[PDB]
Amino acid sequence: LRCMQCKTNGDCRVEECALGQDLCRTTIVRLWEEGEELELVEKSCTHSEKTTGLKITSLTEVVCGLDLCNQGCPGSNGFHNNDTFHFLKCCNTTKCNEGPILELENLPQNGRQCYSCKGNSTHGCSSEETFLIDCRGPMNQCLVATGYMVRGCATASMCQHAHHIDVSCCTKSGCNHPDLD
Amino acid sequence: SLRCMQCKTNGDCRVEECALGQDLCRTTIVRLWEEGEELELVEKSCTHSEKTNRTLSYRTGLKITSLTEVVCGLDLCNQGNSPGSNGFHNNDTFHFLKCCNTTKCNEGPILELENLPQNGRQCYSCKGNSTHGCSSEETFLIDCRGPMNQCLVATGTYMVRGCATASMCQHAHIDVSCCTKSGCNHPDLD
Ligand SMILES: *[C@@H]1O[C@H](CO)[C@@H](O)[C@H](O)[C@H]1NC(C)=O
Ligand SMILES: *[C@@H]1O[C@H](CO)[C@@H](O)[C@H](O)[C@H]1NC(C)=O
Ligand SMILES: *[C@@H]1O[C@H](CO)[C@@H](O)[C@H](O)[C@H]1NC(C)=O
Repeated sequence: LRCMQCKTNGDCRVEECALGQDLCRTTIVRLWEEGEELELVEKSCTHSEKTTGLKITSLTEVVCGLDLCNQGCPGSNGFHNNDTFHFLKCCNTTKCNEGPILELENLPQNGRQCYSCKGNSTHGCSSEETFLIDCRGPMNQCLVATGYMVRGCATASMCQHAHHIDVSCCTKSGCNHPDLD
Repeated sequence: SLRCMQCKTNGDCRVEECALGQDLCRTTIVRLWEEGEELELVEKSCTHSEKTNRTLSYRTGLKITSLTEVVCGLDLCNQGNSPGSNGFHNNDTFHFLKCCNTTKCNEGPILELENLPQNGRQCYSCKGNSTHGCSSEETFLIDCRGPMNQCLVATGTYMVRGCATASMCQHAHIDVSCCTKSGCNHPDLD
């Protein structure tokens, strides 16, 4: 028996089916969501045989203001600083949250304010380069991490272990002031 | 200031406060028709008419695709871990690599090993190591398929034999030797 074996962007063949493959199949998968319509059609040989993972998505964003400066589980946790933003979402595929992740500049701010800095203790996260920022979105705790030092806004999910490479979190505005670590 | 519907594919569909300089709302519909594929994307956003040519024009990259395939005949043996094209296809494993300039690109497919036709050449096959994996008890003759019509040997400071495309044979160097007539990569011919 010979069937059309054709994927989109795969090998499209006239195929001699294997012994025990007594059927030709054509399948049409259609998908409708907001601002997307997709139709795939595959053909192949098949046989009547009688007889769950997790998804992880991550956004990382860096902003800058100078000229041409951009050149070169079931839970979510993010950290968003004032220069860089990192969010990580993880779901069980049976019941998954496909809601999008918004970049830093689109998150509404939450009212929290935290100090922000990056780099080594003495330079980069001195209290000369450390400045207060408004937190945005779900990152409503103030975070310090050291292992080098980073400060910013964080979600509670990112504060709960706090282990090496250690993190400290606190729930009140300004609480990550540099000589309070 | 201006506010537009901002909607992406699989993304954040918002009502957006546009930037001061953004005087336009954009709606964009991209449609794609290929053999056995139809796609429609709709993205809405804020935009601005930027006048003449934007500074220091544009760029054009390279697209590179690689297929790697392993077969086995044993029971649940695929459990897990446990500007041109060149391929090598062995008897167990197949690796092909295609490279194109996006302006003139060959979107032709890469076919798995079992669907490529035999080309008539036959070469020896083994991988891994002299004592184990490329003994001449573990070295077998195989029919080559598709564009892989050369017999290849390679070794490094590990050894593999198989069928190879001329693209994979045109220089040595971790050393490679190729030959064009059947059986010529026999271990007693190195
Ligand atoms: C996902 O959730 C279902 C119940 O909702 C459970 O039976 C299944 O084992 C879960 N899978 C994973 C990978 O957590
Ligand atoms: C691609 O090829 C065209 C001519 O075929 C050439 O003008 C162009 O510069 C090439 N681009 C790259 C990135 O190689
Ligand atoms: C070949 O067998 C294993 C690798 O599969 C390795 O331990 C062994 O040392 C190799 N033989 C020689 C002579 O290196």
